[PDB]
Amino acid sequence: TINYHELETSHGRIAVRESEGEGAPLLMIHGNSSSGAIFAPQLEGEIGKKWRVIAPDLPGHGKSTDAIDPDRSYSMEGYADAMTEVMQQLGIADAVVFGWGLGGHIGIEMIARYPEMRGLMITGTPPVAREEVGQGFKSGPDMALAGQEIFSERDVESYARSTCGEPFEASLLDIVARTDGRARRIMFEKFGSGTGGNQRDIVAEAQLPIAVVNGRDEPFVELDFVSKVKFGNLWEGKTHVIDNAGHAPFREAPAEFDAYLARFIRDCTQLEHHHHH
Ligand SMILES: CCCCCC(=O)N[C@H]1CCOC1=O
Repeated sequence: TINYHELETSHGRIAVRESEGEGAPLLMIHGNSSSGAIFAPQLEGEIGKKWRVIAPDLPGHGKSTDAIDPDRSYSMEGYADAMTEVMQQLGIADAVVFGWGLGGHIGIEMIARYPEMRGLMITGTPPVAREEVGQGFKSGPDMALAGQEIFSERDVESYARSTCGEPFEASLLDIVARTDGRARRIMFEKFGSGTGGNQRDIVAEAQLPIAVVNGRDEPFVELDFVSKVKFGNLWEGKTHVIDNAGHAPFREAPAEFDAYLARFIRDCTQLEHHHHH
């Protein structure tokens, strides 16, 4: 019952999946070398049955084309531009946004570009200034692949297994193998070059509700660091941790993840929130 269609955008042709839900819209943004197909549990499950879930593929990812201009598109801020253009074409100005990994960093960059965003949930994403990368992320061989252009077959498998967690499915290899490797290299370099907004300052100053939900056994993100990040309006007043999940709780522990996501959507769309400045 998923509505699949493609949009011609200034970045290239962007693939979009939409759930059947009549309720408030939720944009879900996938991570590095993934695709919106990863959000099957939300798209096809109870979240997507109630709310209008939109899960696009970033340029260079999934069923989208490679970027027309990699130098423009393949960066946290460039992806944020692309997603903002997608939402404009879909006529949706006030989505709640969920971002996974790279997708969470993209969501942070979207705050300035998508002013009627009703909330942002980030999973697998430490808001960090460029000089804080070592504090926010755990060092390791799979983390090292995040910025590597060319993946071998073994790289594809290792990266898919670590980023997606249990259960591994063969379809994941196809998603990761497709990714335009230039996107990994350029996005990583540009983060290091400080090309976009300072994410630490952005989340500290943002007035919209920001929710933080992670798997307890995160292999990429330093949860203690994340629990100390200053947020302007931290949803439910703390960062949340789900047992028996790692980098991808939305698929590893869907029931528990969906409880948080559903409640966040309810809060962001049913309660008053004020911008005092
Ligand atoms: C340069 C900092 C890391 C960039 C963000 C990133 O690539 N995060 C990956 C890690 C696992 O899944 C992702 O999307």
